[PDB]
Amino acid sequence: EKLFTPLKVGAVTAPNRVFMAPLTRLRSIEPGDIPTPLMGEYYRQRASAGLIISEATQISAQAKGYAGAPGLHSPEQIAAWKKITAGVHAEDGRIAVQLWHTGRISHSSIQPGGQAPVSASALNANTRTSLRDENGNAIRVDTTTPRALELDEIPGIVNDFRQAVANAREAGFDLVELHSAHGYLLHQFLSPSSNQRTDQYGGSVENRARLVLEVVDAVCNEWSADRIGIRVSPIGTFQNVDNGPNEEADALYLIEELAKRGIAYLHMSETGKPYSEAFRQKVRERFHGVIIGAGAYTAEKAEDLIGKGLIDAVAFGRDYIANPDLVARLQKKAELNPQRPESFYGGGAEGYTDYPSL
Ligand SMILES: NC(=O)c1ccc[n+]([C@@H]2O[C@H](COP(=O)([O-])OP(=O)(O)OC[C@H]3O[C@@H](n4cnc5c(N)ncnc54)[C@H](O)[C@@H]3O)[C@@H](O)[C@H]2O)c1
Ligand SMILES: Cc1cc2nc3c(=O)[nH]c(=O)nc-3n(C[C@H](O)[C@H](O)[C@H](O)COP(=O)(O)O)c2cc1C
Repeated sequence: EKLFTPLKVGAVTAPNRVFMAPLTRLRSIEPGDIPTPLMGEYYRQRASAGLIISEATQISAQAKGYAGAPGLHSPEQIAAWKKITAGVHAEDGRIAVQLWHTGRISHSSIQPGGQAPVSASALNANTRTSLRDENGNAIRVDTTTPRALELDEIPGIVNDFRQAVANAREAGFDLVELHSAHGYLLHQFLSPSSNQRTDQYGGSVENRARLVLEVVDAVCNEWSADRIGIRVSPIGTFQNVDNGPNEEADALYLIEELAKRGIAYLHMSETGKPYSEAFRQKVRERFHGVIIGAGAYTAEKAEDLIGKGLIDAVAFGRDYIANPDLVARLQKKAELNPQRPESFYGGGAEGYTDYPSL
């Protein structure tokens, strides 16, 4: 039914509503956190997606928390991405870059100067990140305790998102997705759990949401609201960052503010309690742009919610890892390739560009 109809998402139009979710795969070149042609072949393979959303990409070297995640702050990086976006565009695809700062989800050993990473407050994420061993294989490691950002460092962060956005537009991407979910830097600010500041960036929900909203305004000035999407995970717990004691009302707060900027899309990452339709209707009521749902979605769950007018499209993660031509398969109701989780992270072409199409 509707899953395969067109949808305008800000400055682009997607041929269908089957989006490829951002997927950290950790195959970049170090030093330099540089995308590769292999990565290019991987994204090109999936260009039939209504929209491709790249793996999280550092806005800065300070943003880095995972060995192998690409950056978008250097000329080496921008040139490499250019080629990747070009490839997608040759296949008539569309590609958004998801930008993050990992904040406390990082390790000193991969920070500039071997320093502690930064966050809203000085509290261990109490989870793991992915680093590389001597042989360059991916390994899980306990995260380093962060340094709380000084008040006067915050403008530097906002500027980093702005500049990374300018770089996105230089590199060819059609859109930018702000990574404000999964317990990374923006979310570390949004959450009472990880934010214990007593300055204007802490306390009330308005204070906790200040950083993310200044990023949104900086990047709407820098480019356009029609080019900006944002990913939130506002209900539940993600990598040990919960959403505090009134998560639903605090979500509707941020969503109402987001609406005011008229940005292109709200990408809700789900997944542990499901979203009530009640809540879903409240979101749809407050936000006027494109709504993208993700998190253990099925083609059928997606077809429902869409028809019900509660979301406009769906991003598939794991299914996109394993099915380049996921779009065709969903429409032919074809079987999907088995997933190979042991190669989600790190490595080379095996479990990356070697999943076959129909
Ligand atoms: N850039 C990002 O925003 C980012 C990056 C990575 C993951 N994520 C999200 O964060 C969530 C947490 O993912 P996670 O896996 O890091 O948390 P996690 O490691 O706590 O959960 C992994 C679960 O999967 C299984 N599993 C994981 N590794 C395994 C292994 N080596 N062998 C056998 N079974 C294994 C285990 O049963 C385990 O309970 C993910 O589901 C994903 O949606 C986001
Ligand atoms: C291996 C892997 C890497 C991921 N990387 C990111 C990421 O970089 N940014 C992000 O917002 N979500 C990331 N996610 C979460 C996915 O975007 C997506 O929401 C999730 O996989 C959806 O569930 P599904 O796989 O059942 O479709 C990742 C998930 C997986 C499994």
